Amino acid sequence: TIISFKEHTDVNADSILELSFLKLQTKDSCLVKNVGLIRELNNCLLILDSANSNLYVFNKSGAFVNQIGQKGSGPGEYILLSSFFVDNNKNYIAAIDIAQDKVLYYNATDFSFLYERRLPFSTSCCLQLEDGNLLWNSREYTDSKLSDFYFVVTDSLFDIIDYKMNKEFKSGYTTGPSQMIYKVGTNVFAYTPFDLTIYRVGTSEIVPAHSFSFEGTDIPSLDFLNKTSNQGNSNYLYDLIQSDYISYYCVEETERDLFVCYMKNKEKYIGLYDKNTDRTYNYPIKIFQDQLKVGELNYFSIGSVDDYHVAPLDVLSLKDMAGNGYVFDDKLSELLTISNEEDNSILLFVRIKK
Amino acid sequence: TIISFKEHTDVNADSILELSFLKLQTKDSCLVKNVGLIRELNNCLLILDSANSNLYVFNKSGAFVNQIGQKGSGPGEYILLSSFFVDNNKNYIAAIDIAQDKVLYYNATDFSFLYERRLPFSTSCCLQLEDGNLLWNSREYTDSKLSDFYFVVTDSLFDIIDYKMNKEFKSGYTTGPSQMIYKVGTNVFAYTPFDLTIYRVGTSEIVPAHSFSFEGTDIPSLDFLNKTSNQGNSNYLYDLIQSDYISYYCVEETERDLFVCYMKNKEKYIGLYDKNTDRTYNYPIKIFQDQLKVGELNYFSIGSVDDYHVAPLDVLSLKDMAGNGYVFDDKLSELLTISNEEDNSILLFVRIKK
Repeated sequence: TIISFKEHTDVNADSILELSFLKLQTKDSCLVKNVGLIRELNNCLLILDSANSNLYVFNKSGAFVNQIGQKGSGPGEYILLSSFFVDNNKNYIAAIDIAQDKVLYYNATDFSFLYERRLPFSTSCCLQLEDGNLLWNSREYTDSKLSDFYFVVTDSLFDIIDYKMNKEFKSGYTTGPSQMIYKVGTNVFAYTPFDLTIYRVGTSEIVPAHSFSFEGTDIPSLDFLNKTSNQGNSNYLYDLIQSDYISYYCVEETERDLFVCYMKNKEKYIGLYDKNTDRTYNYPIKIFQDQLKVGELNYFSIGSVDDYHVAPLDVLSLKDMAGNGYVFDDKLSELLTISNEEDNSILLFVRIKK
Repeated sequence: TIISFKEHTDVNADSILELSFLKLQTKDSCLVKNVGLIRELNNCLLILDSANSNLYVFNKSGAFVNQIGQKGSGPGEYILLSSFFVDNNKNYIAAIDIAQDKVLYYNATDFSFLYERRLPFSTSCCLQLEDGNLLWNSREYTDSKLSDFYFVVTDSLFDIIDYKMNKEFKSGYTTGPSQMIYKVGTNVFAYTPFDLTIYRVGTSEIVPAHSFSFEGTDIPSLDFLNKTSNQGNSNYLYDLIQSDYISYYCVEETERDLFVCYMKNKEKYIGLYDKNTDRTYNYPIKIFQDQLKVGELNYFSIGSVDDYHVAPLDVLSLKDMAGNGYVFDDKLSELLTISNEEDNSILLFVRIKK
């Protein structure tokens, strides 16, 4: 049923969470601006830099293994990656290039290029359902039937099996995260920016799994959206941020916990839910990052690793904080002292401790 | 310029042609009903049985090597193959399944399945142009822009580069051969059922290479087609066969010669053109097959092998002819005597001798 988040909590985040840090290796062949998305594969970390659109492979220890494909307009090359996935059998890695309207398939074992196909429709993110069919999101708002739904399930070959979740508010402007589909074991879950509900989505099912409520705020109404968007024609995002409503919200789930980052009154918050105890804890990120002694926490990467939530930290930004006597975490400061000003992000691995 | 075919010729076909025969091996794993299309690849013969839709690999000696994929509705499986091609680099073999609206890619070396994509539009046959782009035929007659052309050139990914050859008469009913695109060296050629002209087709070119004229007959006029087809709605094929016009015509070209099978007044004819001497010879197939001492010659397979035209011969049909004292060719009769009544077709390899 409901996961109620109260505004404040007087419990320190340091006590209820267990931390870990990892330094990513910094070579000319593997420079990283942003850690947009992350996935485990054997004893490696698949990382997508959605700022520069490079797909990299790193090791558990932080060593660079290899790049998956490269940038360019040819076959097997890409311009702007929004997402990727590993098939259930671990044969291929399929990356989605939204700039060139294609899907590129690489080998899951050796990382070489296999083949490329065109995207069947306007979409940014996809995942393989346990039965083998593919769940894609629908980024359409035109005449098309697909424009009246949030997601769509297709077969291996991309022919549409069924359209999923009715989309009332239609617009060219999207507000939520780019990746709004994830896995927990074999089950695939999905969610939308104007419905505080996570649905477990199969080929012939839409069943809610979690619903949220936050004290003193909520998602925008349908009327508020249409008035501030001229029925979908204009960008409501500015007016949305001026209101008391929930501006943005992303969800990452593991076996033990569930983190909910969101925006309200122009400020970033994070709600932690401990599934074992059934307890919620809400923190403004300004408070959250100072309590864990990590300086800045601009965003959480989508994906998790051994049930740990990932958050890349900017080295230079933190080194200046350290230089100004910022009281850092023992293990973070140890890695920060051996890091050059130009080094890639130090990843924060964090979860609810049992 | 023109290749004029006179009705009759009083030169025997036995004198101007050189023959050869090959027996295909007959196992339960490689039963063949029809030899629809044939292509060379290393020292092997790729054969498509378009009657049963099985793609086979045979050896120069006639031994069965392996089947390319198999029949079925799954990934890598097919229902109804119309054509296939080998890429210029000899990496893959791409077969077109018109039943399931997909293209299946297999390995050119080991014959295992690589990947499958959907056909970009209604089409039956394709070939890679020397520059790398793909030439496809257009089997559309609806609203679509592609319905107003005979062929279309697309990139690697299937996006349309340019539409080729204006199609005046539009209909759901097609009269010519299924494969109307071929190679001679690196150049790709194409032709239509109502234009006695072979065009060399590139990405930015339509240049005629050969034009034909036959004594006492011609292709149907545009008016004859529209009257007998109710402006494309009805099947004109019956009325077409009742007329003196050319009912059907297929062309196979090599470096040394060019064979033209066609239909007229309900009877099959064959025009041989010797490029070296610049001489034509026309024969009704009833006369042609008796002159070469081969009994029945129902059809010529599309494709050639070391500049030899291929024609599969039915064993049982010929063995009964032999049983009735038919005066067969020495080498054909030698293979026919060691052939069982149930054995696959004996291929006739024939060309203009130098």
